[PDB]
Amino acid sequence: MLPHLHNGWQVDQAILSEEDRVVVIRFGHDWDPTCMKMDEVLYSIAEKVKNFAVIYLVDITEVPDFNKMYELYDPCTVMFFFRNKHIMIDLGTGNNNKINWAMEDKQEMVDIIETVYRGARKGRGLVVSPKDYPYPSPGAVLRANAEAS
Repeated sequence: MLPHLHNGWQVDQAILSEEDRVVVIRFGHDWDPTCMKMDEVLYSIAEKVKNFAVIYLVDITEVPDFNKMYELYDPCTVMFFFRNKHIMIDLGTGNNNKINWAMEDKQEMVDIIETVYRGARKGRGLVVSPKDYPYPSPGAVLRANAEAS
């Protein structure tokens, strides 16, 4: 049920074409153990958050274009975008550019996505969750990869 993006241009397309919702990207692999648990969460909340978030899965072997600049060295990575801008998060712990761990509670993810939506709609480049628990647009990364070669 969750859509997959099979090329770098599709990732950019997915991100460029949403004006009203957070784009949530899961960078990893369907067959990675951490991603299986994470995709379970994402899949089971996708309807709950349809009004303000859309969720895509990206295989970073099939689509490795962002591996370097988004530093996708973890097996499972979730990133948030809004109106073509990467959105940073302050959860209290962990990374600030991505969620690179398997996230147990379904409700936490829904809460984080809502936080991103709220904050990003107000023009904020970093949002801070009410609870305590570089990275340019995909277009720019694609461009930079052209220059290097």
